[PDB]
Amino acid sequence: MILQIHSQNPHLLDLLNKNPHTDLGIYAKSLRNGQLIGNAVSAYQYDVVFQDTRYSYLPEESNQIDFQSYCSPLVILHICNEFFKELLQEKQTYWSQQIKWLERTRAEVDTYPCTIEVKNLYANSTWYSKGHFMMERYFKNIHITPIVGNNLSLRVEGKSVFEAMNLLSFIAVTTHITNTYGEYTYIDDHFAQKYARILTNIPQVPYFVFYLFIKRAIKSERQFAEIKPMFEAYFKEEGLDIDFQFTDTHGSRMDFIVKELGMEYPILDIGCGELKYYRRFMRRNYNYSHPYFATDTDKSVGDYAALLKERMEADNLYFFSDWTDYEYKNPVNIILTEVIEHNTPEAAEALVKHCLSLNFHKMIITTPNSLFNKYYFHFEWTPQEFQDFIRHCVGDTSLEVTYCGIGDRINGETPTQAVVITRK
Amino acid sequence: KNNTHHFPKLLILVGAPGSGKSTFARYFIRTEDNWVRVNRDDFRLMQFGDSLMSPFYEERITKMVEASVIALLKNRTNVIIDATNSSLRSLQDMVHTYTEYADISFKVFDLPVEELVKRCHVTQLQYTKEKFDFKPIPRALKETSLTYADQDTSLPKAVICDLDGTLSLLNGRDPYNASTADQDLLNTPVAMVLKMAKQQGYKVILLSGRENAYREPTERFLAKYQIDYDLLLMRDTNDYRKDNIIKKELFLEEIQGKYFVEFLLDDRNQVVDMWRRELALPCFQVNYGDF
Amino acid sequence: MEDKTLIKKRIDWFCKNKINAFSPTISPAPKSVERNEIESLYEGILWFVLNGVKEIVIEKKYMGSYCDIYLHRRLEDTYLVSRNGYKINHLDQEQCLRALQGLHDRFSWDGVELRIIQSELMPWSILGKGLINNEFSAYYISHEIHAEYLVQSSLYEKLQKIQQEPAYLSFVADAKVLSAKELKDKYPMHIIRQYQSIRDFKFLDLPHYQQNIQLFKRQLDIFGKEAAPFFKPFNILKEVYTDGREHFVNDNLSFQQINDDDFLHYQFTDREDFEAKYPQIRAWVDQVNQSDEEGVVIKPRTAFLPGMPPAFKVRNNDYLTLVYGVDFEDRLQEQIAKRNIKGKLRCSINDWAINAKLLAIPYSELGEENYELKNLVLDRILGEEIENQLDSRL
Ligand SMILES: Nc1ncnc2c1ncn2[C@@H]1O[C@H](COP(=O)(O)OP(=O)(O)OP(=O)(O)O)[C@@H](O)[C@H]1O
Ligand SMILES: Nc1ncnc2c1ncn2[C@@H]1O[C@H](COP(=O)(O)OP(=O)(O)OP(=O)(O)O)[C@@H](O)[C@H]1O
Ligand SMILES: Nc1ncnc2c1ncn2[C@@H]1O[C@H](CSCC[C@H](N)C(=O)O)[C@@H](O)[C@H]1O
Ligand SMILES: [Mg+2]
Ligand SMILES: [Mg+2]
Ligand SMILES: [Mg+2]
Repeated sequence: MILQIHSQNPHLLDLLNKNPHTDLGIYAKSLRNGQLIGNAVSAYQYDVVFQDTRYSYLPEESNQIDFQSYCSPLVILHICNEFFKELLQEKQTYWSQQIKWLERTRAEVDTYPCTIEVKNLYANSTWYSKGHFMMERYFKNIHITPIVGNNLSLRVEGKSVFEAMNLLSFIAVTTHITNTYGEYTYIDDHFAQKYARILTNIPQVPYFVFYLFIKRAIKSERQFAEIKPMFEAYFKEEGLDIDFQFTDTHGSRMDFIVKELGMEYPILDIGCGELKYYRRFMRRNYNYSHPYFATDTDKSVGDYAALLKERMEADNLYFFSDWTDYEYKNPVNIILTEVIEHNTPEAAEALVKHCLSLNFHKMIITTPNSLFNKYYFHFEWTPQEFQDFIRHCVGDTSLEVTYCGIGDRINGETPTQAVVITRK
Repeated sequence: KNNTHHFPKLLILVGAPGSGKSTFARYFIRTEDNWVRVNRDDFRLMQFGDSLMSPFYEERITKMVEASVIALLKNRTNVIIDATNSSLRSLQDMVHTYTEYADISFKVFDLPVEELVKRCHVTQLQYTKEKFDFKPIPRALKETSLTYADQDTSLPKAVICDLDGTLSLLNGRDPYNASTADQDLLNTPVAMVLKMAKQQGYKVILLSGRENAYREPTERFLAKYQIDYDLLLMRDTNDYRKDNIIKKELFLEEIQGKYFVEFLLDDRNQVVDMWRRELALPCFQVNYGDF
Repeated sequence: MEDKTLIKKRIDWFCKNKINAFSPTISPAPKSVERNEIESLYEGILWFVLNGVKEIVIEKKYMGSYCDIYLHRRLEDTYLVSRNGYKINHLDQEQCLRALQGLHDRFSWDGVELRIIQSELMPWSILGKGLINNEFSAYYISHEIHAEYLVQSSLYEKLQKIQQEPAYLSFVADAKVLSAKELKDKYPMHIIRQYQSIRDFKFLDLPHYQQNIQLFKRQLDIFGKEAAPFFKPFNILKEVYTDGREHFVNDNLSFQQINDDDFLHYQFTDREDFEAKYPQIRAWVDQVNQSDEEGVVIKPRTAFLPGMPPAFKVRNNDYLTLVYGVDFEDRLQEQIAKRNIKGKLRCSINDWAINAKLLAIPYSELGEENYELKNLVLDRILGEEIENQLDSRL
């Protein structure tokens, strides 16, 4: 790893917490196998090198031809929180702070444009499908030069040293969590809340990046809860009320459907590649005593039903294609978690009206939120559209209807919608 | 109907030696999911030998093959079976023995005799006379056609009860020493049948596999729990022949043609079979037998 | 792999496609610490001679992709099978057929239906570009850049100065020579850190480190260039006659027949006149080495001997610079200790022995209802599954 930092600022070397007089302007420290050497080649230019013996960044195990030590976004990640840590402090705490030999605060010395360059970075992902780097879309200061294969070189521009350095670390942490090292792709459990703040120390990171970092980097429900407020507070400052949740929309969904419906009434699964089924005998845990009905137009699903009945565990599973093969005349809980928009449009009203005739106790329906699509990178309803749909088929009857959204919430808008129709 | 309902499968490989059925099966059980192979030849290899044996051994090998297949089929395990058999008397029998337990299927392995003896034997063609048509045969039951025996309905209504282990549980007692039999405990549900039995015109006949020598300790047990009975039929003293033999004699000599048996209550299988299978009479089985 | 349902897929595909051989892993030749050669030409021949194999062939070793050529008489309907079990069909059917008439023209197809011949499909980048790009070129570049920087910059100069100053040395004396886990702690690691981080820096013989990078670059530039498709055929497996009958060739000397007017090699080293003959064979493999080749392959003359492996590969040290790092040349004693070809060899053997068993099924009978085929494939497949877990530099 090789990292040059420029500015025309006279007090650069000051800001980086380094003394140009001390041992020729070198600052050394062991990294892993190891040795990281910071270098004042002058003011106006600092040069971090990372040497290595062997296997500092890619397991000795891999019988591979290893060169991560020379370009892994992680070496950068370390070099930040090990040479330039105070630089990555915080908006308030940094700008308003003394200097070793004061000439006012940081807000006075660090006002000169800073350029920082990486000789060799490695980005093996969708976020660098060749030509360009995906964060270039969202940060105009990032400058890529391809070298070969998945390797590139970085040049980071900033109005301040703080601005520049906090982008490099944003690059490093986003690039790393979206990157496969191949079989050795791994993230420790202490990773989040060692870097989780980098996403909050640069000022226009999109919501999708936060989601990504939550789902790929925060290993423990316990630790998600400790970062959750830092994230949310950041988005408040940026002008968005965002809830955030560890579990992932799906399944965060499946969770909701389970806890709501409960095990006391036989299920009628409407759109099913079978996953809702399994979930309903999570071992004995839910001592599910009833049979279990499923339907689907898909020939493919029709057949898979039977592949479980020739036979693996499909003991109380009854699957039907024609709707007059369903004869069960007792109370049922009933499920529609995609289905209504996956397609079959406005026959969607036909389908659900059919259900409301069927002796049920509780229904749940689910569709994408649409107002959510802004937040990422076969029709689709807004809640007004959806709420209108429920209305004009459940209408004029004595059914109790209750709404709620599932998944991360941004200004009241989740990415998934749900109704719970309860017959009195 | 309308409903889905599945039973395990029995796949009968039918064919000559060298025709490649054991090869298919090795591939099959290794790639399919829930299957167990049963080979007759592998069996007679526990008994050490080349693949024909004493009519004693081969009858015993049959007893084992059948037990195991049923054992597994009952367990919902699919069974492939390596029929060296190949005949018709075998096949049709094979089918009889099995279909009721599972859905039978067939896979033939035909192969030119010029090619067949090139799997190196004994130059001998087999009964391959494409008979029967090897169409798959779903599970069949045969028996809800219950048909008793034509007993003279003039003779007086009567029921029949076993003592040992049916109206009179042992509670530890030695099976063959029914001297201590006045300590025995009452299987009340049976006792309750015999009660309501004699409330209608029914003669209640006790028929027991006890040495007649133990008659006294028995009548004690009976009057102790207030059992209202007409006859008490007992095994001859020093007899010792099997239960069903001595009970059947007892039945034909006494009960038969003098009474009209409305049903019987008994415990052990050996006897239940006789009643049902030989004498063609309704017999209810009170507990589990298999002594 | 092991999912019954999808191995079942793969096999079915192998049957429908009419494939008649698989392929073997090929082991390195056994090492000689004596000769300080990690894969030893000597040892691999000796290995063969002491197992009774006394007629052997030595071919050049082509840096390409393994390709079983199913040459039909109607050239247009030939096909290609990969290293493992799969048909190769993503090349320009013309460009290929064209590169195959060279071979086709060396035969006479009177009553001959088909000739399964194994070859190396060349060059490497036809199937290996991007493995070339993403891995090799990447690894090269990384070191080149790093090397360049250590040459141009003031880093090495400033480190050798501090490594003279009086403050330093004092540290390296009264800590190497004096032993305590608190020989006081000269300011909060402050200098314990810094002075220990220096000296524990790995200097590099910068012209050597460059010359070694250049070796790697050289090697990459021999084998890694693109890419007019062609073939090096090296053994005929079986021929099949319209006649109905087939011919299991089983002669690794079929080489000079099927293309490769390239120098084969052939000794009847019988009763250790090998040892007298070894030095010639060595001199010859050195030409092949001093030429621009990966190296050589040692095979028994009879392609399939029972219990015998199919070949030993013997790659030259320069080329192995592509497999192990730039410093493979230096770390030889290390990397040789590390090497263990038993088990690679074990698989090499079974693979080849299955393969003969596969070839044994007549072409006319490859199909989905041939369960001797199917077991053999599943057998080979389980073998794949095992042999893949090995050093992977073999
Ligand atoms: N399609 C085929 N092509 C070539 N050889 C085959 C083929 N199928 C089976 N064989 C070989 O034929 C020989 C006999 O096959 P197999 O063991 O299946 O006989 P079998 O029908 O089980 O006879 P048995 O009644 O003794 O079990 C085996 O060695 C097997 O490898
Ligand atoms: N003359 C030859 N005879 C046999 N194989 C050759 C020859 N020349 C080149 N080869 C190729 O060499 C391969 C083995 O050498 P190499 O080490 O380059 O391959 P590999 O990718 O490691 O395969 P494996 O791991 O199966 O040995 C064979 O699979 C074959 O493709
Ligand atoms: N009108 C209809 N009646 C029955 N099934 C329908 C239907 N319209 C669509 N479907 C089926 O419903 C399925 C929904 S896919 C939904 C899978 C699951 N609920 C999830 O969480 O992702 C589709 O496979 C589709 O074939
Ligand atoms: Mg890698
Ligand atoms: Mg009894
Ligand atoms: Mg090769």
